[PDB]
Amino acid sequence: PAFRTFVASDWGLTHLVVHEQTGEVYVGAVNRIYKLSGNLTLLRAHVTGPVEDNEKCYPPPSVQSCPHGLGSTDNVNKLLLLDYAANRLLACGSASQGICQFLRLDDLFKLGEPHHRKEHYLSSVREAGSMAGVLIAGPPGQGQAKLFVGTPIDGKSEYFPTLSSRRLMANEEDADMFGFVYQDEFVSSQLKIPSDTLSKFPAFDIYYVYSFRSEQFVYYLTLQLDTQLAGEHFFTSKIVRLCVNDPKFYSYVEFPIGCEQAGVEYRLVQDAYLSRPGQALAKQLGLAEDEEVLFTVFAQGQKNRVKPPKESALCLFTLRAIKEKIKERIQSCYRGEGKLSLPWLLNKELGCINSPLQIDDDFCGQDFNQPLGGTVTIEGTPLFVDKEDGLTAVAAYDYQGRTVVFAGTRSGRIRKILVDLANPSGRPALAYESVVAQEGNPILRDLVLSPNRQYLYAMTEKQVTQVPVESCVQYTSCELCLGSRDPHCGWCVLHSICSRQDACERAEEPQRFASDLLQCVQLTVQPRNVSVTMSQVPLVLQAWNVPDLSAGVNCSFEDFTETESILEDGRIHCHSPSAREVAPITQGQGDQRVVKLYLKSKETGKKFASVDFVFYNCSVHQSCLACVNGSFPCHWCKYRHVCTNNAADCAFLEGRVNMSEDCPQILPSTHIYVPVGVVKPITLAARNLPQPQSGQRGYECLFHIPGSPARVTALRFNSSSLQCQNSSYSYEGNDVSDLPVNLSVVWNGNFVIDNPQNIQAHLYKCPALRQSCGLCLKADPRFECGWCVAERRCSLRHHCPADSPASWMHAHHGSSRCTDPKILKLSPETGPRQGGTRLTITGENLGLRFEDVRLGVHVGKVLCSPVESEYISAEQIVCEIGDASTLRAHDALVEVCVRDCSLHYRALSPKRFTFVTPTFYRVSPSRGPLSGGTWIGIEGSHLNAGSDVAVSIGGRPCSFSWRNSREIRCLTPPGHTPGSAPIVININRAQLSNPEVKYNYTEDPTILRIDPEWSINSGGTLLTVTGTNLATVREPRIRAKYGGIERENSCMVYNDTTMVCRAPSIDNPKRSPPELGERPDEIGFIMDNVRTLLVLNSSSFLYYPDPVLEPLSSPLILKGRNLLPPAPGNSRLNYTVLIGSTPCILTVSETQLLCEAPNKVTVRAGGFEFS
Ligand SMILES: *[C@@H]1O[C@H](CO)[C@@H](O[C@@H]2O[C@H](CO)[C@@H](O[C@@H]3O[C@H](CO[C@H]4O[C@H](CO)[C@@H](O)[C@H](O[C@H]5O[C@H](CO)[C@@H](O)[C@H](O)[C@@H]5O)[C@@H]4O)[C@@H](O)[C@H](O[C@H]4O[C@H](CO)[C@@H](O)[C@H](O)[C@@H]4O)[C@@H]3O)[C@H](O)[C@H]2NC(C)=O)[C@H](O)[C@H]1NC(C)=O
Ligand SMILES: *[C@H]1O[C@H](CO)[C@@H](O[C@@H]2O[C@H](CO)[C@@H](O[C@@H]3O[C@H](CO[C@H]4O[C@H](CO)[C@@H](O)[C@H](O[C@H]5O[C@H](CO)[C@@H](O)[C@H](O)[C@@H]5O)[C@@H]4O)[C@@H](O)[C@H](O[C@H]4O[C@H](CO)[C@@H](O)[C@H](O)[C@@H]4O)[C@@H]3O)[C@H](O)[C@H]2NC(C)=O)[C@H](O)[C@H]1NC(C)=O
Ligand SMILES: *[C@@H]1O[C@H](CO)[C@@H](O[C@@H]2O[C@H](CO)[C@@H](O[C@@H]3O[C@H](CO[C@H]4O[C@H](CO)[C@@H](O)[C@H](O)[C@@H]4O)[C@@H](O)[C@H](O[C@H]4O[C@H](CO)[C@@H](O)[C@H](O)[C@@H]4O)[C@@H]3O)[C@H](O)[C@H]2NC(C)=O)[C@H](O)[C@H]1NC(C)=O
Ligand SMILES: *[C@@H]1O[C@H](CO)[C@@H](O[C@@H]2O[C@H](CO)[C@@H](O[C@@H]3O[C@H](CO[C@H]4O[C@H](CO)[C@@H](O)[C@H](O[C@H]5O[C@H](CO)[C@@H](O)[C@H](O)[C@@H]5O)[C@@H]4O)[C@@H](O)[C@H](O)[C@@H]3O)[C@H](O)[C@H]2NC(C)=O)[C@H](O)[C@H]1NC(C)=O
Ligand SMILES: *[C@@H]1O[C@H](CO)[C@@H](O[C@@H]2O[C@H](CO)[C@@H](O[C@@H]3O[C@H](CO)[C@@H](O)[C@H](O[C@H]4O[C@H](CO)[C@@H](O)[C@H](O)[C@@H]4O)[C@@H]3O)[C@H](O)[C@H]2NC(C)=O)[C@H](O)[C@H]1NC(C)=O
Ligand SMILES: *[C@@H]1O[C@H](CO)[C@@H](O[C@@H]2O[C@H](CO)[C@@H](O[C@@H]3O[C@H](CO)[C@@H](O)[C@H](O[C@H]4O[C@H](CO)[C@@H](O)[C@H](O)[C@@H]4O)[C@@H]3O)[C@H](O)[C@H]2NC(C)=O)[C@H](O)[C@H]1NC(C)=O
Ligand SMILES: *[C@@H]1O[C@H](CO)[C@@H](O[C@@H]2O[C@H](CO)[C@@H](O[C@@H]3O[C@H](CO)[C@@H](O)[C@H](O)[C@@H]3O)[C@H](O)[C@H]2NC(C)=O)[C@H](O)[C@H]1NC(C)=O
Ligand SMILES: *[C@@H]1O[C@H](CO)[C@@H](O[C@@H]2O[C@H](CO)[C@@H](O)[C@H](O)[C@H]2NC(C)=O)[C@H](O)[C@H]1NC(C)=O
Ligand SMILES: *[C@@H]1O[C@H](CO)[C@@H](O)[C@H](O)[C@H]1NC(C)=O
Ligand SMILES: *[C@@H]1O[C@H](CO)[C@@H](O)[C@H](O)[C@H]1NC(C)=O
Repeated sequence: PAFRTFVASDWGLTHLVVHEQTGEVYVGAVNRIYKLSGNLTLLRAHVTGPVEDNEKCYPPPSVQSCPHGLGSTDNVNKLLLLDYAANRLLACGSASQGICQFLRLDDLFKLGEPHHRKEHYLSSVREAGSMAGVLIAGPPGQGQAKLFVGTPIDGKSEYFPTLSSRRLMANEEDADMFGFVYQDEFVSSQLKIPSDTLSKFPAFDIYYVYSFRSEQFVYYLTLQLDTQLAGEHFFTSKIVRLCVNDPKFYSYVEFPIGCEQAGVEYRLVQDAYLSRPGQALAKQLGLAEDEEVLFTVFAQGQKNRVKPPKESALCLFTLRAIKEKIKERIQSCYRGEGKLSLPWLLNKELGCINSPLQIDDDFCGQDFNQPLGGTVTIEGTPLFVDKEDGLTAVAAYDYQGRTVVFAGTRSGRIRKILVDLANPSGRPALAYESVVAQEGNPILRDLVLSPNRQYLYAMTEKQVTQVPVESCVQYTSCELCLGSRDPHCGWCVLHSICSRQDACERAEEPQRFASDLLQCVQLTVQPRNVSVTMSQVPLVLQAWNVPDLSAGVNCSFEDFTETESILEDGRIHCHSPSAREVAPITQGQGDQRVVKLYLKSKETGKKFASVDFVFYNCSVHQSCLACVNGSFPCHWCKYRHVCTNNAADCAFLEGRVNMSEDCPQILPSTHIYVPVGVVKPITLAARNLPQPQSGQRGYECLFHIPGSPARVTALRFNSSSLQCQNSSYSYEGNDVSDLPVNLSVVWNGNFVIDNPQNIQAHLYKCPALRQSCGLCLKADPRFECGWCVAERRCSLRHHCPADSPASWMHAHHGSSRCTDPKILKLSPETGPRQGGTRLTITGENLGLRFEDVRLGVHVGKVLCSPVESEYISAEQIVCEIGDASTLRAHDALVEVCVRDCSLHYRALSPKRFTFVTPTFYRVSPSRGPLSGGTWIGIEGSHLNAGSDVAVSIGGRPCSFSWRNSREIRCLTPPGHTPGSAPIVININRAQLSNPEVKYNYTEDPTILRIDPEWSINSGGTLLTVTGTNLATVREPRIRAKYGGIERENSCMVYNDTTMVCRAPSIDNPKRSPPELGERPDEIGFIMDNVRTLLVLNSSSFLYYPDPVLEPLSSPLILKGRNLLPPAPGNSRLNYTVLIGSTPCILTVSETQLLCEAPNKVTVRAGGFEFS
């Protein structure tokens, strides 16, 4: 569905109201007043707006000339009131000292607009909604129609009354309009602001928010100023009341109003709405039918009426309770107690006069003790509190007793609240939230339910929106319908839809309509699971919370089939579809198809109740495991090798599989080892292997080798063992020694027995991977594969001739020395004399255990201790070299003795290991900031030696980058205290020092001045920067943060104090700098780890928008915008206008460039160029 809507094409909207007969919607706006249909189509548009005028002018230009300058200004609709009696609309504007309009009801024809007399003027105030009031009428000939109206005054105390009682004549042209009900030279039916109270408190004013007629009175919810709370402005939200029949204005009352939530004050009215409570809230709030109630909205505190806080609270007042607070206060002043206490009205406090009277609710005020205030602030019952999104508006209504509340939000959202304090629940609960102007257009106070009370017109700054009170049809399921709780919604069982009682046909009958989730349609089928192969199966259906279906019912499995059913007891009996019908469904979905079996009612003809119904298919299972150990009742036939539901369809009795453990499967043994090109049998074990029956062949082993697949026939010895016959196998590659191969055991040609563990045959080759004795004895003792001296190759005893009783050698337990060790290459080629180096030797024919190579390794004379974990047997030794300080040699060859330094069992390295002692002499900055982060370049000799390197400045470690013969480059850590620091480099067990080469911690560079204090949006101009220690940073750069973007640019250092920098581009398509200029969010410099320089607090650097220049003996004149910026001091751009290469002498002006020419033209200023 879509929300019916009226969009405000050009201007903001201010007020909305609904005609109780028609449902036409009238809409007050700035410069416009619209008539709209119930579904928000435009019906008529009145122009009321842009008027040539001025607020300062009294009587507006129409009546008298004003010396103040006039301008086309907007006319804001301040007020809107339906006068049904005189078939019209009072449409009160502003911007003419507040003259009022009369528009005819059905066409908006201006009937009248009185503006001659002073009463025809209402207020200068140009603010929308700060005004309110009520229209009240009697029959024609009797006491005529009156308007009670409050407005702000703006300090124009003597021009306008804030509250007034005014006359509404039947002729709109009649001059008597908006005249006071009773005017006297002593007392008029109006209430003015006293001049003395405006002198004392400068801009006190009364803003009228909401207003309503009740029984015989007229109430107003108001906002006022600090008068006992010159200083600052703080507001107090109050209730006002008058008797309708009090021309003298003596009935005026004024009590402060608000409410508190866990010690948090809410004292600013944003809206209100008088309503009924209906049977529900009335009863447990203790009220009579026609007793009224007032829903309200307050913001937190007493601050900023112009822009209130998010924190907002919906409170409640029963009018009987406000009536009692007023009666209680009057029966109190008529006891003579205290003062009247009304600051803004009576500055000097007059006292309460005692008198004997019958104080009633009918009391309409008397001559003495006059207009009076209120001491005890009236507290309201809180209901719902929003903390992240401020309430703005409210309405409410009676629905079948339960009291529904509507609440606008700053976001453009409406809340639908059941108030349940008087209802059973713990506290009043939100039911639902809805969207109007999602982008964040706030909802306005004027929020009216339609006449039929089916919709709720919700107004924003920019759009009216028809939001339905009931729209239960968005609810798809009984479970969600009654789950939303918004009380209009019930499940109309047989129509399977969610809607109100009056909308569900026959709802009054038993079980036809559901209102509590427990009434939900609940359905079950006895034979939940039915096989594809079955047909017309009898099923029984149990359903609860369903009306009398003696009308008739059909079963529809989905929109595929439909079978007739008959009714007995509390059960429904229908049949499954035919095999002819069932399979059209199940085709494609294979294993099973869960299908939603519905009930189609004969009365409605709509599916309402559902169940999970399963269509299972046994035959499509193509293995025992899937068949039995699946999820369903399926039987496997060992012998036919087919899955089916029927026991009898099996071959015969003793071939039925019902249990998963009884399935034909191959069991594992310890791994199947198969050498290539060797005649071997492969015995297998298994379980429940079938005796092949009539017309059935025997067993075979099929090997799935990509190169060659072998078919070898086998013998089944019993139900538990197999064996493929003597054969040899191969694969073409010689690429991988150990190849695992999928094998399938077949019988009768194509029946493959199940292989759960997925047992494989490993085809291994006596080595196509190992041409070294050490590699063979390295591999599995299982393979039986071993090294054969004479051949110079490696194969089994089987494949190698015994010319000697010990000609074939196998690693017995690894106690097998292996001949002629050889070293290929070793890493680190160089090392420190001190030792500690990890030598990484890689050979081919080494020892097979660690404890023989340990003690064997030596570097010339120097004892080398080998490492266990890092040793890879007969391929690689990792060894730690000892102290070589005492060695005379500079370089020595590496030696391994396998176990004993025997003459055949020794290896010597092809090239030799070199000992050096690295030294360093210079550092390439010798200075750097205390924070660190400096790129250091240590120069020396032999710096690339050994394994590990660690550089320590002041004991603290340097972050290493890269190493060289001649250089070590690392990044400096933070220094503790500024000044000279030791540089310690340790390579393995060698720790080299130099006290002549030190590092000097500085002092951190500083930034003092940037000279020009500005640049343009694209940047690129020269900046003459000054500071200290600038030569100690090799690559400094400028940083600037504009908006959400951060950008950087380069610098060129000259002195320790001077630097030229190219200004950073801030080019943002989101924000452009103004003509006036703008500071960046951040500005600074990136200098290593000195982070205090990244953000400059004191900087006044400005960014102007991207010079503008216009193209095509007398001098050159070049015109354009943005040539000169509004910069502090003298400082301006050094412009140079050039011709091919020759610069000119020019005088620069704000719009023009005065170059001088003797008769390709380029203009330069910093990093800027244009032709
Ligand atoms: C429950 O589930 C079962 C199994 O999943 C469904 O039964 C299948 O029905 C469909 C028909 O729509 C079959 O698919 C078609 O197969 C034919 C050729 O089938 C041949 O190959 C089979 C596969 O090995 C083999 O089983 C067949 O032998 C059977 O039939 C004989 C005689 O009745 C019987 O004695 C045997 O015991 C077997 O039962 C047969 O040799 C093929 O023409 C189709 O392929 C074409 O279309 C596809 C898709 O467009 C396309 O990709 C191809 O290129 C080709 O053009 C098609 O695949 C399927 O074979 C049946 N399954 C089995 C095991 O037989 C069935 O939906 C459900 N059962 C019921 C009762 O509803
Ligand atoms: C290290 O190197 C840096 C930059 O490389 C040096 O900074 C500059 O030094 C030179 C001298 O070596 C100075 O140039 C001289 O300027 C004067 C006239 O100054 C006027 O013109 C300037 C250039 O347009 C302008 O910036 C000046 O504005 C400054 O002063 C105002 C007001 O006091 C101040 O508010 C600003 O902040 C500016 O700082 C000013 O209007 C000129 O007379 C010199 O000419 C002489 O020298 C040349 C060459 O030797 C010779 O040929 C002539 O005959 C003549 O005798 C010269 O052009 C420049 O002022 C320095 N820049 C700054 C920003 O101060 C820096 O001095 C070196 N540092 C160290 C520690 O050694
Ligand atoms: C289903 O059918 C399967 C397969 O047909 C049977 O499995 C066989 O079980 C028997 C036990 O009866 C196993 O027989 C044993 O074989 C050993 C032979 O290994 C040697 O083979 C060759 C040639 O002799 C040598 O070169 C090689 O070096 C091996 O050493 C014998 O050593 C065993 O004999 C020992 O046990 C018996 C009985 O206790 C004693 O009498 C002997 O003195 C001796 O101690 C033994 O005979 C045979 O390996 C299995 N077959 C296969 C093919 O592997 C199942 O028994 C049967 N299952 C059921 C439930 O009925
Ligand atoms: C497929 O659909 C069928 C619909 O028929 C579902 O079957 C029902 O499954 C549930 C459990 O999953 C059973 O509920 C249990 O009942 C137990 C008591 O069982 C006895 O009483 C049964 C009814 O009175 C009776 O059917 C049953 O006899 C069965 O066993 C006999 C011996 O094996 C066999 O010969 C008969 O044919 C028959 O099948 C017992 O005497 C109780 O102890 C449990 O706590 C539980 O409540 C239903 O009884 C099943 N209904 C039937 C008619 O058997 C089935 O769930 C669906 N399959 C899947 C996978 O979802
Ligand atoms: C102005 O607003 C009015 C209402 O304020 C509105 O006119 C109404 O439209 C509704 C439908 O939106 C109509 O209600 C129909 O009543 C007839 C019986 O006479 C039914 O046959 C209709 O049922 C149909 O629609 C159902 C729901 O979509 C279907 O389930 C069903 O199969 C039928 O097709 C329906 O209930 C109604 O005619 C008027 N209301 C009145 C009082 O006449 C309209 O949307 C707005 N018009 C304009 C010009 O802006
Ligand atoms: C509840 O269930 C009952 C019984 O299960 C079911 O009755 C069905 O009624 C339809 C008529 O609506 C029957 O279909 C007819 O059968 C004749 C042959 O005898 C066909 O030639 C007709 O089919 C034509 O029309 C179809 C629909 O327009 C087309 O799809 C088709 O191409 C043909 O032109 C005709 O429809 C049907 O035989 C019975 N069902 C059975 C199982 O016999 C009924 O739907 C349900 N009852 C109610 C009141 O809804
Ligand atoms: C040797 O056998 C192995 C294992 O049987 C084969 O590898 C894998 O085979 C399995 C079948 O069990 C495949 O798994 C499948 O996964 C999908 C997941 O979407 C699932 O839907 C299927 O039901 C099935 O279980 C798997 O794809 C396959 N592996 C690869 C990488 O394809 C292997 O194919 C055999 N080797 C050769 C050379 O054929
Ligand atoms: C066959 O069914 C068995 C028994 O139900 C399944 O056994 C599972 O085995 C794993 C071990 O791999 C256990 O951790 C699970 O707890 C077992 N599951 C259950 C439910 O008992 C097995 O998954 C099924 N196998 C196949 C191939 O379908
Ligand atoms: C072949 O297998 C048979 C039976 O297992 C056995 O007697 C014979 O030793 C095997 N022959 C060869 C050459 O391996
Ligand atoms: C270290 O640097 C500081 C600040 O630049 C300097 O004053 C001091 O002389 C330097 N120390 C040495 C030993 O040169």
